[PDB]
Amino acid sequence: MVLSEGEWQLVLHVWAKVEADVAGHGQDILIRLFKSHPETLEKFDRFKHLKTEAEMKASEDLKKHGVTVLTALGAILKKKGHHEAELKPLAQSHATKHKIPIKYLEFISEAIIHVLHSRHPGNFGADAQGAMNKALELFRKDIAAKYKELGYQG
Ligand code: HEM
Ligand SMILES: [Xe]
Ligand SMILES: [Xe]
Ligand SMILES: [Xe]
Ligand SMILES: [Xe]
Repeated sequence: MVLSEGEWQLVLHVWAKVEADVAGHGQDILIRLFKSHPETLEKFDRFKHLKTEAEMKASEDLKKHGVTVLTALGAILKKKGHHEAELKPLAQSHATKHKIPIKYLEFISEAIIHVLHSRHPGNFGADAQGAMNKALELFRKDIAAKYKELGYQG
C-alpha cells in the first residue's frame, strides 16, 4: 500500500503535537494498551509486576520505555514509507527475542489512535484518523512480511 502526500501531511501534523510531550504520550499509550489488553503486559518481564494503573503511572521505567517506543515510531513515520532500514532491527528483535505476535501490534495501534483522539480532537478528525490508521496498517503489513522472512510470521 501507498499513502498520498496529503495523508502523510495529516499524520505528520498530529505527530508534531505528540512530539511536544513525548514522555506523556508514551505513558498514556502503554497504560491504555495494558489496561485494554492485560495479556500484553505478560510480554514485559520488566513490567509484569505492575498491578494497578497507579503503579504504572508511577513507574519511571515504564515512562522511559514509552519514550523509546515513540521515538522509534516517530523516526519510521518521518520516512514516509521509505522505512526498510529502520524496520529490520525492530522486526528481528520483536520476532526472535521478544516474540510479539502481529495481533499485539494491532492492539498498540488501537491504543495510539485512542490517545491521539482524546488529546488532539482538533487535529485528529475523521480524515486525520484514517490517514494515521493507513500509516499504522502499512507499518504492520511490512513488519509481518519481515516476520515471515525471519521465520516467525505469527
Ligand atoms: C508501535 C510498535 C512498537 C515499537 C515501535 C516498539 C519499539 C521497541 C523498541 C525501540 C525497543 C528497544 C529495542 C529492541 O528491543 O528492539 C522495544 C523493546 C521491546 N518491545 Fe517493543 N515496540 C513496539 C511494540 C511492542 C509490543 C506491542 C510489545 C508487546 C506487547 C512489545 C514488546 C517489547 C519488549 C518485551 C521489549 C523489551 C523491553 C525491555 O525489557 O527492555 N513491543 N520495542
Ligand atoms: Xe508507546
Ligand atoms: Xe515492532
Ligand atoms: Xe504498530
Ligand atoms: Xe509506516
